[PDB]
This record gives sequence, C-alpha cells and structure tokens, in this order.
Amino acid sequence: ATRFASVYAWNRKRISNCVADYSVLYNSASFSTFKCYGVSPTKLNDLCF
Amino acid sequence: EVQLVESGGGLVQPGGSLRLSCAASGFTFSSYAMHWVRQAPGKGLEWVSAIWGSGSNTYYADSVKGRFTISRDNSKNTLYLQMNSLRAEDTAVYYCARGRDLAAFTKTAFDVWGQGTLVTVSSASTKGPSVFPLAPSSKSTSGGTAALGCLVKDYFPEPVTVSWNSGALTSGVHTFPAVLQSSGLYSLSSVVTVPSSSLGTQTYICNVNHKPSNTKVDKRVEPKS
Amino acid sequence: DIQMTQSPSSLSASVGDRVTITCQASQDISNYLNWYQQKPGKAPKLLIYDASNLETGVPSRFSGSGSGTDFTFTISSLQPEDIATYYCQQHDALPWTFGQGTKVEIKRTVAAPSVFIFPPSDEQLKSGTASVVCLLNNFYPREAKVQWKVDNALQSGNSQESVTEQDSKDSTYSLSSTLTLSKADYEKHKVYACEVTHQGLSSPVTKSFNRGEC
Amino acid sequence: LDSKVGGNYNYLYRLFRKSNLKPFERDISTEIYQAGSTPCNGVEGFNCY
Repeated sequence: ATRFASVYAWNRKRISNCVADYSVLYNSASFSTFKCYGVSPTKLNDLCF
Repeated sequence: EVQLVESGGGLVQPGGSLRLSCAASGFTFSSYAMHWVRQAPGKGLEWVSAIWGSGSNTYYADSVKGRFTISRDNSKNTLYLQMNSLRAEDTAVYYCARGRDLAAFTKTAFDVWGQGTLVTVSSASTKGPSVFPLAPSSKSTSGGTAALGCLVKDYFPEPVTVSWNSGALTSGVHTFPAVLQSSGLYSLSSVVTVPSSSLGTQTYICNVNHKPSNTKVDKRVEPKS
Repeated sequence: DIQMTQSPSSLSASVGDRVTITCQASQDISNYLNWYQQKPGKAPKLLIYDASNLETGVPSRFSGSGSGTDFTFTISSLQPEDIATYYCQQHDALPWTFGQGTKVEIKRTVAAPSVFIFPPSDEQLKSGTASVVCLLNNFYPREAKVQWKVDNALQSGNSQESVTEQDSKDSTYSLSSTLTLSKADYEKHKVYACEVTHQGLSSPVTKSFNRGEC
Repeated sequence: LDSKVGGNYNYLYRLFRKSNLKPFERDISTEIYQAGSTPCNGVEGFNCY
C-alpha cells in the first residue's frame, strides 16, 4: 500500500472469492517477521477458508 | 578429543564492550548446550549465562541480566559472549563449558570446562615492568642459608616466567603469586634459597621473562659492605 | 535462589585420611548436585555428578554420596596431587549457584618459619621507590602473625603480604610480607624490623636492621 | 518434583520435523530444519528455527 493505515484506525479489507497465493509472500525476504498460529505456512496452499 | 579453545579476552575500560570466542573441535557442536562461567580474582565460581542451542532460549545469571548477551555459531563451530556496560565488579576469568542436559539426564554437569580467558575492567593502560633486586644483610649469622630474590614491579598484564643463570642454577627457585597494589599496577616477587657461603664467590643472576612484552632482564646480586 | 552452607570452611587431614565435605540445599533438590576439583591456575574438573556417579577417566579413589538436601561426600585415599579446593554446584532450579568452597590441605608436623628482612636495593633507589620485604619460609600451620616495628613503634596500614599455595613437594607454605615507604621517609627513620609469630616458635622471632648498615 | 520455582526447561519437545514419525521411533538429531525454500546451511536465520 502506497500508504498504510494508522493503528488508531487500522484497516480491515475483506478478501473473498479469489485464490490467495501465499508462496510469493512467504518466500519474499522483505518481511521482518511472519508468524502463523494454528496451521503451518506450507499447507495454506491446500487449505481453504 | 574435546577442545574448547577460548579467546577474545583482554583489557577494557569500564562501560565498554568486548566479545569472547570459544571454538569447539572433536564433537558435535550443534547438539550440545554451552555455558559461560566467570570467577572473580581469588573468589568463588559464579555462573554467567547459558544457551541451549536455540537462538532464543538464552538464560543469564541475576548479576548480568540485561548487560550480557550470548550467541553461538554454525559452520566453523564457535561460541560468542557479548559484554555491555561493564563495571569494576565484572573483572573475572570467563570459562566456556559443555553440557548435554538436552537429552542426557546423567551428564548434567559441565563435561569439559575450557581453559578460560582473562577480562580486566579497568582504565589503566598497558605498561612494562620495572625490576629491583632483593639484597641480603651481609652480617647475617642466623643460619647457613641466606635469602635472595628479585622484585618485578609494575607490569600489566600477566603472565611472567622466572629462570636463573640460563638454567645452570635452578636449586631452590621459588616464584610467588602476583599481588595488586593501591597504585593500580601489579607486583610480583621471585626469590631463591641458597647457601650463605656462596654469596661472594658464585655469581647470582636472576632471569625474568614476560611474554606479553617480550622483556628479559638479568641482574646480579652482591652483598653490601 | 538455592543457598549452600558448606562447612567446615577449611579442614586439615593427613595422607590417606578420609575426607568429608558437607553441602546443603534449600528445597529437596534430590540428586541434581555436582562436585568440582580446582587447582591454582587450573580450570575446574568434575568430581561427582548426580551425587553418586563417578566421571570416566577419574581414579576410583574418589567417591560421592548423598541425596535430597544433604550430601556427604567421601574421600578414601589422599594422594599428593589431590591438594585442591572443592566446590559443590547445584544443578536443579535453573542452575546458577556454586558452593563457597572448602580448602583441603595435608596435615603435617608444625614447622618453625625462617624470618629474614630485605633492605631496599641501590638500583631501586634511583627509581625513587624503597621496599622492605620480610620472608616467611616453610612454616605450618598457615597461621602466622607479622609485627612490623620501626623505631620500636608497632606498624600498621603500611605493609602488604603474599602467601604461596600448598607446595607439591613438601605440602608446606611460604609467605612474603612487603613494607613500602618513600626514600624521603627512609632517611627519616633508623630501625626497620619485622617480627613473626608462629606455632612452631615458643616465642616470636624478631629480625631487625638499621639503615646504612649501622 | 518437575515443577521448579524459576522455570523447569530441562524437558524439550521436537517442534519442527520433516515427516511424521514411525511407530516407536527415537529421533535425536538436532539439525536446523528449513522453514522455507531458502536453505538454512545451519544459519538460524529467517525461515530457520
């Protein structure tokens, strides 16, 4: 996002009816931390929500 | 053969930083738990820190909580110790030890115990030694033995070695542990017990060597009057 | 934390004697206690782990016992290389603490010390320092009292001492006492003497010197 | 017994293994499992726990 929302107004974008490919974001080294609770990050490609 | 060769110790001013290293060879470094333990000069043992393989399960003693940071290494297999905000009370010899608390619940103890590195927290600067002889009384009739020695003064840091007459005279050589003075510089005295009748005939030359400064001194002792 | 009242702080025994060093605990630490042997200038060496199991590569004369909150510890046969200071280290609750340590030395026959005084060397005078050293050589027990007298006045606060560790050959100690004063103060006094009191001497022995060999 | 004031921690559980264990298998290796495409090479860095 060109500009991120503030914590006093954090943004909540609703995502549905699409395919979410998490492998590019997961492999991307630009993130400082990527912590997933409940499911392992490598099975999200099979699971559905 | 297990070998914990330690390095990185030295002289640091109070409030400075210093990194210690503890290389490992002869065993699986990544499968053991490593510790740091220090001992103040002339005092008892005090634990410092411990890291059980993971880079997050690090634990420190209450006296160094917040100031000391522990870290390890893969590949070449070495152990590190980050020291911050040092005080005069932090002067001690730091040892890196082993530990297999991971799986083994029998060898919970520190299997090896490295040789240790000396860290001194002081603002004093490195300085070479000054040597003075210890002359006897010439009219000494208390016994057939007279005491002679050489006083090595104001050296920093340790250690020193003492020889006599290029090895031709080694009988009765006694080296005393070094002591600290109020001036902030260390002192040491090395003496020899000899027959009194050989003072005026045999030439007594004491040899002092200091590896950190590569200084060698030869001094002869002659009775007074 | 866990506190250890390791007692006695020091004890004397002879070659072959049986040695026991007690190491207490705080809260039923079971058998998570270790024992260490340390020699001067040397790294600590494991002696008994889990309060009963001897380490490999250690001679069988060393043995440990005890569990819970009391640890007995038993030495069978003293050997001249066994002179050291022993430390008990708790390894239960987040292992932090060691023991204060007990110094175990060989009991011997009381030996009178040799008392001598060193006047300052002429080479030391051109550097501006004068040191007066008194030597306490080959005495036992370690208990000894040093009385410095200058002009028959008892001295205090101007002398430093140093004690050698237990010797490997005869297990006897050596002591050096050093008195320091300036060259200007050297010229302002006449009598320099050190007095040594020891168990092997019925009365203390005084060694005296007069500056300028008077 | 095993609840010490100050924190018992002498007990570990394998958290990130590769595949499911066979029956009655005893695994003792402590190699750094890679949590991503980038190999760890031992480095306990990102995607490496």
